[PDB]
Amino acid sequence: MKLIILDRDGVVNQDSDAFVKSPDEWIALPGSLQAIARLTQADWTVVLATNQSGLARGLFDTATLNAIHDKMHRALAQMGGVVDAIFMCPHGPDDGCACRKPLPGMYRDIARRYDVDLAGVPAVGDSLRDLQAAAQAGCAPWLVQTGNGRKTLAQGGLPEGTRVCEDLAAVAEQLLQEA
Ligand SMILES: [Mg+2]
Ligand SMILES: [Mg+2]
Ligand SMILES: [Zn+2]
Repeated sequence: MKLIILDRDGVVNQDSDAFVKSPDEWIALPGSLQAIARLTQADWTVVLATNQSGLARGLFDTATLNAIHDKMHRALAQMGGVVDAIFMCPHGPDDGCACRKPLPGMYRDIARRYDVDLAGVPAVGDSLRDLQAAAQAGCAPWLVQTGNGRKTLAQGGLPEGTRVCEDLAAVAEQLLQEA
């Protein structure tokens, strides 16, 4: 198999200062859905690992979150792309869970789901906590410049060997060039 793990806000869809709280607030970033479609057609398994503290904060309920992902799924499907699974942390910053990035919980759950070693698995994020979670779990971190990515890059302290791309479309192009 060829696994790739993606953060959601700031990588697939536009981040929001106010949280993404409804389907209308979920807006794909240019090229991101097409990027997923390319990887899908090249036989990659694409999985999300996303912090969704909006649930713990009571900003929206699981029905609404499922509707957001339904919107994503439909948009991707028409392009021939598929997200195989969504791993998500519903907790807030001080809720003491195992799954909130930068903890590696979700990445560990993904490894268990597919029964794989995460060595060399690309994990794409826009925030330092994405890179740290992925690196701790054994992945190869990739940082995009959408979302929080420019700030993350500027602040440094990235895991050694983190690769930097302008957006998810550029990441997919690089993976497929180097295939
Ligand atoms: Mg993000
Ligand atoms: Mg672009
Ligand atoms: Zn959690």
